[PDB]
Amino acid sequence: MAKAAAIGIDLGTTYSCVGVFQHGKVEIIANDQGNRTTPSYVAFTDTERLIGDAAKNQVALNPQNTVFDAKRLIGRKFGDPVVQSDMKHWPFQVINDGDKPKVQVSYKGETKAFYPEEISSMVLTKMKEIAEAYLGYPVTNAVITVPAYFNDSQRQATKDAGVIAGLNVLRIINEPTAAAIAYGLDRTGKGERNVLIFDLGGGTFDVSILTIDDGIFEVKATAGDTHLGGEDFDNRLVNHFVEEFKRKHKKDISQNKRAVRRLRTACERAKRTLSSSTQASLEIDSLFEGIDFYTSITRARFEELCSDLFRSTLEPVEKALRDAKLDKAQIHDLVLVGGSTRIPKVQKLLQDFFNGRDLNKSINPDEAVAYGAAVQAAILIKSTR
Ligand SMILES: Nc1ncnc2c1nc(Cl)n2[C@@H]1O[C@H](CO)[C@@H](O)[C@H]1O
Repeated sequence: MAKAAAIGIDLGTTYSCVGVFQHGKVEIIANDQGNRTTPSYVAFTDTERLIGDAAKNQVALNPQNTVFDAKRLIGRKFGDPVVQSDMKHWPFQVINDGDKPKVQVSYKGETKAFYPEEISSMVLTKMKEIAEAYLGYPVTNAVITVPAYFNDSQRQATKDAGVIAGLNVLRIINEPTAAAIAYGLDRTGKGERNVLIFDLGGGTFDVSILTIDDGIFEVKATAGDTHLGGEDFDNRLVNHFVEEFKRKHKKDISQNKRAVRRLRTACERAKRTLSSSTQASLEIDSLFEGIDFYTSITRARFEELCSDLFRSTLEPVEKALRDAKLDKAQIHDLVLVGGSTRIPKVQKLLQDFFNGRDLNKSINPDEAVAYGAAVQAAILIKSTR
């Protein structure tokens, strides 16, 4: 029943996803708001603790007590130059508890501090409760994914997050391995297979090169930009619309925090529309000083605004190929991971770099990692019996 059931969790920097393999198919489980992915946000308020969508929706009104990016802190020391650099950009407080970072917040009127693994365990508890509500019984066995470059301390702290959440962690697997499992790239019989995973998320970009030799996976190279993602494209749309508002009304909205956030969420939505339409419309009632902002943007203008950012994704691909000591023609499969890989210009640039090659993209790229983890979780729980 429950002891023979296992879930696959994609614990992401910005979004998390949960899948289950049953009756020969993977089901990506929708949350109570109908969404197949849940924001990796935890809000601490005057009355409650919010997790996910409800936490992301109140981030504007409560920025000091809304924690996100815990995956950037997990398994790291306070003194780490990565932690020190990132701290300068977060609205929540990060403190030092014996060379270990803790996030300090106000909760139910009291000052409380949390380890990154306690924050990630609250996100994991939510994913577990989403699967339980879908299945009708508690599920405790789980496969949790991590980036391929995570060291032993980061993998251990992720496993500890799973323990705190009440999960029996069957295995911690690399995100590119879960993606290659989703496409069945480990069931191609004999002979070594070279796979490139192109992972463009909300706040991070990762390129991974894997060799699959008779079922066994081997990471040959990892490259990327930890500070490049979908949110940088939204910001380029934001800057354009602020300059367009200035040309039409002779008014600068940039300093008005409410006007910029409403513009930012509308730009995120418009960006997603531009993936399947050649134009998107913004309809913001009373954006600034009672002025409605009713405009449109073509896909051509959006591609111009983000041109330099899209082209920059090809340097880590070249870097990963040189590190792996492989030429383009030696790569058997190209796999797309992350919601931003849906952008037609991103697919066009990657396909042209690989000489007109076909891309593996039939599985929702924001769900491919949870899909593969759910498959691995089923295989692992069966062998356990
Ligand atoms: N259809 C889409 N076209 C463009 N960007 C998309 C799309 N879907 C998502 Cl999600 N994203 C972005 O992916 C990230 C999450 O994986 C977010 O930045 C989201 O906007």
